[PDB]
Amino acid sequence: ATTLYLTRHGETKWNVERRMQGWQDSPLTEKGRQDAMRLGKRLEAVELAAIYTSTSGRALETAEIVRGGRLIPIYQDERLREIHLGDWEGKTHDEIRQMDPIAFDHFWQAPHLYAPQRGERFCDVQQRALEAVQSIVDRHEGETVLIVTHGVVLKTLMAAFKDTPLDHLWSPPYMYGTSVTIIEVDGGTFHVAVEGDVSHIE
Repeated sequence: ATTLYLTRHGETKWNVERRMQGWQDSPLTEKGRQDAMRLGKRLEAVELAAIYTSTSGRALETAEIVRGGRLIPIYQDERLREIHLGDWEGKTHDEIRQMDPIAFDHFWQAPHLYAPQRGERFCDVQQRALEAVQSIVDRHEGETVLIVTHGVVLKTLMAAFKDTPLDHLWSPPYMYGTSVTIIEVDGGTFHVAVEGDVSHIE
């Protein structure tokens, strides 16, 4: 019996610059900080036992803003990093379409067909993120915790919980930054209680 609050960091410079991030990082934008503040307010009542995020700076910032001085430990897990995009990182979409037009199309249109030479495949992400989630519920029996991660990780996770095949990874709902998704873990099973709720952000 564990309650998992899930979300992804807000807007970053590269986000608005439409540059792909992955393992490279970039600071939050003013808007990204406001979104986190607002999410931090919505969770002021939830009795969080802890917070897990990736080792990425943009995720850590969001977590610190959300914790806002509350006595809560923040743990960083590599298994929650965004998909490693290899050669695509730090490059814009237009720039990428110039290099690997097909792979780029598969990425968004046929995820299950995405097979980069050095980057990470979607199932690689889903698998390690699942481990993280499992180790997290293992360490928090009878507790509620928050997980701040990234777009893709969040999506592969939702897919595992919804039992959706990876080819339908990008299916709705869209997962906004700092959106709230709640997963209830009873008897070892994952129940999607709330998905992508974006009130507070409005």
